[PDB]
Amino acid sequence: MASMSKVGINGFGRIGRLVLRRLLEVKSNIDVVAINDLTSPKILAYLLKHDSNYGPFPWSVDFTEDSLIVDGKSIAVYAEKEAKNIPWKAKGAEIIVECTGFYTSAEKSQAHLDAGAKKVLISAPAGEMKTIVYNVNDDTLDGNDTIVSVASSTTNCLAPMAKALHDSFGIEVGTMTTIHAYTGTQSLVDGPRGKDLRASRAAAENIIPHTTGAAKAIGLVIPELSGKLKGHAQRVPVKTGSVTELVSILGKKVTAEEVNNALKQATTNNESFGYTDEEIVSSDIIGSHFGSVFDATQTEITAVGDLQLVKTVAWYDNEYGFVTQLIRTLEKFAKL
Amino acid sequence: MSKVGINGFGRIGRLVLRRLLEVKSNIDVVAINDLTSPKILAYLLKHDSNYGPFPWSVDFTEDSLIVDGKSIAVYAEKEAKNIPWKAKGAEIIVECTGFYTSAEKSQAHLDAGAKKVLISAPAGEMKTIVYNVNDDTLDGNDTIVSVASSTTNCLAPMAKALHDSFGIEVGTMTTIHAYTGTQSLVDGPRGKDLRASRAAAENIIPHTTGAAKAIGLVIPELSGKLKGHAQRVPVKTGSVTELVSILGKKVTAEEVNNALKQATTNNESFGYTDEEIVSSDIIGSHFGSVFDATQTEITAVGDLQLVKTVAWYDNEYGFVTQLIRTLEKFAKL
Amino acid sequence: MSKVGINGFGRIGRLVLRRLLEVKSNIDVVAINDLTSPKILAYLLKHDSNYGPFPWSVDFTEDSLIVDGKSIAVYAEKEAKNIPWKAKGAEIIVECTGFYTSAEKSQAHLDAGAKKVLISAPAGEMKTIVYNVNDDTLDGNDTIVSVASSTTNCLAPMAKALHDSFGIEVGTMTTIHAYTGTQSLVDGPRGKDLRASRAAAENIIPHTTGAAKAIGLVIPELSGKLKGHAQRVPVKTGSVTELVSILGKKVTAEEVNNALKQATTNNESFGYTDEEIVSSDIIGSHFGSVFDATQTEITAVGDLQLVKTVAWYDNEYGFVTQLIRTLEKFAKL
Amino acid sequence: MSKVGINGFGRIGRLVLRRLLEVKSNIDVVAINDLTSPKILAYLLKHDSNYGPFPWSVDFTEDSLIVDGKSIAVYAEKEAKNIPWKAKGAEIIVECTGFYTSAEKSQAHLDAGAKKVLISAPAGEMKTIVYNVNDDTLDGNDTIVSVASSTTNCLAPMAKALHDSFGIEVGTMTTIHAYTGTQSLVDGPRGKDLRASRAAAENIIPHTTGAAKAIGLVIPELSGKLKGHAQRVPVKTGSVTELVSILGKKVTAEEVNNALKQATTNNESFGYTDEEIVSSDIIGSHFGSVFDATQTEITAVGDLQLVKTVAWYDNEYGFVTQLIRTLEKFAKL
Ligand SMILES: NC(=O)c1ccc[n+]([C@@H]2O[C@H](COP(=O)([O-])OP(=O)(O)OC[C@H]3O[C@@H](n4cnc5c(N)ncnc54)[C@H](O)[C@@H]3O)[C@@H](O)[C@H]2O)c1
Ligand SMILES: NC(=O)c1ccc[n+]([C@@H]2O[C@H](COP(=O)([O-])OP(=O)(O)OC[C@H]3O[C@@H](n4cnc5c(N)ncnc54)[C@H](O)[C@@H]3O)[C@@H](O)[C@H]2O)c1
Ligand SMILES: NC(=O)c1ccc[n+]([C@@H]2O[C@H](COP(=O)([O-])OP(=O)(O)OC[C@H]3O[C@@H](n4cnc5c(N)ncnc54)[C@H](O)[C@@H]3O)[C@@H](O)[C@H]2O)c1
Ligand SMILES: NC(=O)c1ccc[n+]([C@@H]2O[C@H](COP(=O)([O-])OP(=O)(O)OC[C@H]3O[C@@H](n4cnc5c(N)ncnc54)[C@H](O)[C@@H]3O)[C@@H](O)[C@H]2O)c1
Ligand SMILES: O=C[C@H](O)COP(=O)(O)O
Ligand SMILES: O=C[C@H](O)COP(=O)(O)O
Repeated sequence: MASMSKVGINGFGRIGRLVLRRLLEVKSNIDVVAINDLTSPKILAYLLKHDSNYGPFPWSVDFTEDSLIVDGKSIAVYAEKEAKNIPWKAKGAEIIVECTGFYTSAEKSQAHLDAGAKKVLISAPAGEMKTIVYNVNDDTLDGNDTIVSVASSTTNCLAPMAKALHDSFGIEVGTMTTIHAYTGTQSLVDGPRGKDLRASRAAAENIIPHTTGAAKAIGLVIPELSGKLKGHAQRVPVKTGSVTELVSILGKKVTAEEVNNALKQATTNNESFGYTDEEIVSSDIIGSHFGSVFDATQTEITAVGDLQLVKTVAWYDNEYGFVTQLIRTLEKFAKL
Repeated sequence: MSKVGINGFGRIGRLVLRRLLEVKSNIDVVAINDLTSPKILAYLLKHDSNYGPFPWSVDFTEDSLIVDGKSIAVYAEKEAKNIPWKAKGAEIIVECTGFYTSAEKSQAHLDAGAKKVLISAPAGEMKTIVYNVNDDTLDGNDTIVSVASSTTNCLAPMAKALHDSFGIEVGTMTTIHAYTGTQSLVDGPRGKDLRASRAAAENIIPHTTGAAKAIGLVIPELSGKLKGHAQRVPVKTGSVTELVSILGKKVTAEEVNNALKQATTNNESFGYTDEEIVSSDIIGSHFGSVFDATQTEITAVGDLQLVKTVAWYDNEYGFVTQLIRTLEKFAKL
Repeated sequence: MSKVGINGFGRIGRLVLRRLLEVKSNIDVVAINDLTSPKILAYLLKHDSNYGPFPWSVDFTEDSLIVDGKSIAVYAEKEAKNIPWKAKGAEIIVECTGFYTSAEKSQAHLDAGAKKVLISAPAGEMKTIVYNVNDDTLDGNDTIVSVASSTTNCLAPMAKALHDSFGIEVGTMTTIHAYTGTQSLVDGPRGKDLRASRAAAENIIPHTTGAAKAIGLVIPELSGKLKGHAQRVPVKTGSVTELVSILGKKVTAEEVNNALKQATTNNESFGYTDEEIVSSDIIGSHFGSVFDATQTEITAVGDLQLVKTVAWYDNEYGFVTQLIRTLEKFAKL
Repeated sequence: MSKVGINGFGRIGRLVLRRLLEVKSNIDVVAINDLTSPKILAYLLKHDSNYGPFPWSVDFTEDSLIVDGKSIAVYAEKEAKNIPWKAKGAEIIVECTGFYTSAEKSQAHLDAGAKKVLISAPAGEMKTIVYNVNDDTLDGNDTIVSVASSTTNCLAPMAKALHDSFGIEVGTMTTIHAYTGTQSLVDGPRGKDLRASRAAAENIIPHTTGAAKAIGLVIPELSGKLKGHAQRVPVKTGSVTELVSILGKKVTAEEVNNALKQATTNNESFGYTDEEIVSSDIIGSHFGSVFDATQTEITAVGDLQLVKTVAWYDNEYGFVTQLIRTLEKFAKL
């Protein structure tokens, strides 16, 4: 009848918790049987139940000394720093959803397979492996894949828009800036944050320039654009909800309307990628069930003779919206 | 001339006084006009959420402020024609209310006893000055002038240099900009601008600006060659402008930055930094604009080249420092 | 009965409609009056910075909103006496503008052909209702009624519960309160209240509230026995109230917590928690007040005892749940 | 003993150095220990989100900072017992990591060859010091001492004045407190304080503090007579403490305020205001506490009387000014 794959989550963080929320929301056939993090079940249960961005959890949440009990289903809880020591076989976890931020390579995520898992989907960029943005390149997946990435939230915002432009007009070259909600990689107060000096600064009190590979590594998702895009971010003080701008030279001359029509078609019957003509703002994207929502109000054609710059803008809930992509990619990946 | 009125003792109006005092200008602020009591303008001048305690004594009477022992009269006239500028002999008006941003509207100050007007904002087709870019275009004959937006003072110095070094054939800007008094505290009507109605401290808010569209008033060769907009975000002040240009020659990142370093050298209006700074590091800047070499980006594919150049600006104090520079000169011609 | 008009389609006005459709009220909102166009009101209704998108369809015409298929008139009359309520037979007016907070002012809606008025704010010495504290004082002869402030709906059930069980001999209240529309986005005049002139999202701002001073309107036996104020702080919504009381009885923490839990049992207005919640956990509460057992504190030396009790409340939606409970009762009398 | 080491070059550690140079102290900071490179510490000192550019020059080598042209050694030892303090002769350690908050734990600094420790936080039953309250208790043979929290530095001088003038029979404190490094940028594990795991800049978060409970260490006669806790809120620094006391005498507001004014006179640690300030007006304060006459409140029902007294504090820089006063005395015993 139905494919009932068994899933473990490594890192029950902002993304790891929303992975469970979303799986339950869509009545997915996957069963989350295990969770690994660095803390007790009490603390994970508190964090699951009460959420500063998405509000109370829509299901019952309890804990024992070794487990979460979520809508009456037990989920084992482990606390292993090192993934080779995670006992994934004890509850039969075959596809690990890897969200700790510390295993973003084939060699590192390998430890999940040494531990007895069968596959791993990485919730972040992970070098030169298969990297999937759903409804842009998920067809490249097949039965032989064992470690896969879904890139960043910014790649999931960028890829759909860039794909549509490429397919319709060509992109000669382009540059991206995402005005991006602050995340857990930043700092609450001015203090050391590894090697990235700017990341050390109080994230709710500054505009902080910040580097991102969403553009530079786009060719993993859209091969014909390898080397053609660059970009960065500015981290700003909103808790989630992000916007991505892109300034392109296209392969032909365009009008605003024409760009917008082409994107509209591309969003039609597309559960991953949305369209809006409304004068929305970042908080309106919070809880979005898209990876990306193209905003036709922000389209801008600048032109002098045959020279033409095209600016296109796309919103994304870098938290929940990404996660809806991650889950779509996970449902497909899990049944191969 | 050295007798000045401030109309609109707001964020910008109060800082104007602070900067004049700070640089010991031989300009005298003799009179102020807002919509409220001297007691409230005193509290506001004395206590600033962004820049701290006023660095001088502030006291009030029923009809005036006492600021470093100097009397400044305070009027509450909604309409500019009703302001008794003549009373204390106010010659040049610094227009910081937002309601008199045209030649015809700011004319009301002239009709009321003033000679010149300097508008703290874009003001249509009018002489519009970024200091150390086109301040040489001002003469004795000028009565009413503008110093554009803070965004224009960030963008213009950067644009001048790029144009002079390499030429800009076309370009589009985005300013990631601190929230201002034109936005809302809570979701609620704010004229026809739908986005401006949204809670400014809890949102990234796209917002129009003509800093790029009206750049031709400041840099005539760039007329019609630029476009842009803003993203208002939740910082109280401190902003940053990104320009993506197609230039007139091939360039390297080192090449772009050296030309900027050059243009910023002995330039009290336009600074340079190669440090990994952030918006709060720009608060209290004495520049109109600070080009940031660390964010320079060349995207090249063949013939085709895109060039991202980024400058910081304190949209409040920094802009003001440009406004005084422009004012001091305007008062002498 | 049945048919309702809203004056002031703001934070509270909009949420009134949302709570009404959420609970599938027989009450029918037939007209809305504000100062702006249907387009803007539609935009604001569709898109909410604190509760997300509106759960129903929202469209408009030049003179109306169309919400979940149902047409609702929009009027733009600044003086209540001119609102044409008789056109759609608006009987009960929900007064959420903040400009008609007295019997004298709100009776204008009656002059405009409404039958009753429910004011969403304190409004002097008139009937004043916190649901499930004193809604039993309502009768068929009440024509103008207040539901006080959000802060009042927070404090009252906490204080009733204390008064009944142990007695409050004297007390003082402090609410750490989300910022509102009455405060300032940037430093600038906000009437005569100096502190409210300061930037709401960048400051802790002391603020007066009448919630405790006027508590005798809801709990007569406490009249004149409480005082209090607010420290307005940078959260968009969600608030918390501390009451420090001298009781008429020696108590333990557990004893105080049992009495509160009993008072919250089967109480749709008044909730209980012993979880380590924070303000955003209350956003979207269906209660006027939620007592927090975790923060209860008994300080004693001999027979001198201080008791601190604390209650959360979503001063936007939580309060509105109370305003709608009051409204549906008002209309069946 | 003019030679000093800093452990924890964080928010407090770095401001400790800012302040010593601000007051031209003859204390000599010779070594710093933390967990990171001199590059990163130099950046953090140069550029500060709350207080802006360091007023003196800042460079670095692969094992040192160079501050105002003067060399400071930089170690990276996570266990204080391994810090080579004898290399450059650091005889007094200013312990600002938060991991050494007891005599047991800070004894390590003495094992590592230093002679005294001054802990920038509460640290159990040890000599704990609020400057201009109990710095008379410091003694030649004290080797490990505390300056408690900044909240203790806000509370204690207010309670001292009240105790001295009227007696405090019993009292309870609530501080409305800026967020700090012990909280979280996003929702996630934060040891075993559940509330501490919550986004600090998007929530009002209750949080325990022993300021009141451990006041007996600073004012022996108030031992056991106070309790309290904090509400952590989204402002970056700048905090306020409320205290509700039952006093030993019957009093008016003018009387309380006048007592407080007398205690603040010529007191470099304890300030006074009747101005209508807000939190950002305390950022940069050179007091440990500034008492605010405007929020004084007497609640009375015959015999019974509650007194609410409120004091501001810059939990970072203000506190630091007290830490430095105490350090300067300590080095001369
Ligand atoms: N905006 C976003 O938040 C966002 C969007 C897209 C992708 N991502 C990616 O997803 C991953 C997680 O992001 P996040 O914001 O949820 O981080 P987070 O800190 O919110 O969550 C990380 C979790 O992992 C745990 N952890 C840390 N090291 C661990 C280890 N060795 N083993 C097990 N658990 C460990 C932490 O306790 C925490 O609960 C990152 O790779 C990030 O780039 C984040
Ligand atoms: N804040 C910035 O970033 C910034 C930067 C550059 C330029 N400006 C420009 O300067 C002007 C003022 O900006 P702001 O941010 O200080 O605005 P603001 O809202 O802080 O201040 C406006 C002031 O003018 C007063 N006012 C309003 N109507 C008036 C009238 N009819 N007569 C007298 N006074 C009146 C208000 O009471 C207030 O004190 C605007 O045109 C704006 O575009 C602002
Ligand atoms: N936000 C809260 O926490 C809260 C909680 C409880 C009660 N209240 C009370 O509810 C009332 C409104 O609060 P709010 O936060 O919704 O205010 P708000 O400013 O969000 O909305 C007021 C609305 O009324 C409109 N308005 C102003 N003058 C008007 C007039 N003459 N005619 C018609 N409409 C007019 C405004 O345009 C706006 O849409 C106030 O009395 C307030 O005390 C507010
Ligand atoms: N910020 C305030 O409001 C405030 C006020 C008064 C007292 N304090 C106290 O002072 C101390 C520090 O507070 P803060 O806000 O500066 O914290 P912080 O996190 O900003 O500073 C801590 C510093 O210590 C370093 N550190 C951590 N572990 C270490 C170790 N094992 N060895 C050496 N260095 C280490 C960190 O890298 C960081 O630079 C705490 O005890 C705190 O209670 C803080
Ligand atoms: O305590 C007062 C109310 O809850 C909110 O008041 P306001 O919205 O009128 O400022
Ligand atoms: O009140 C200030 C305290 O001393 C600081 O507590 P903290 O350890 O959370 O910074």
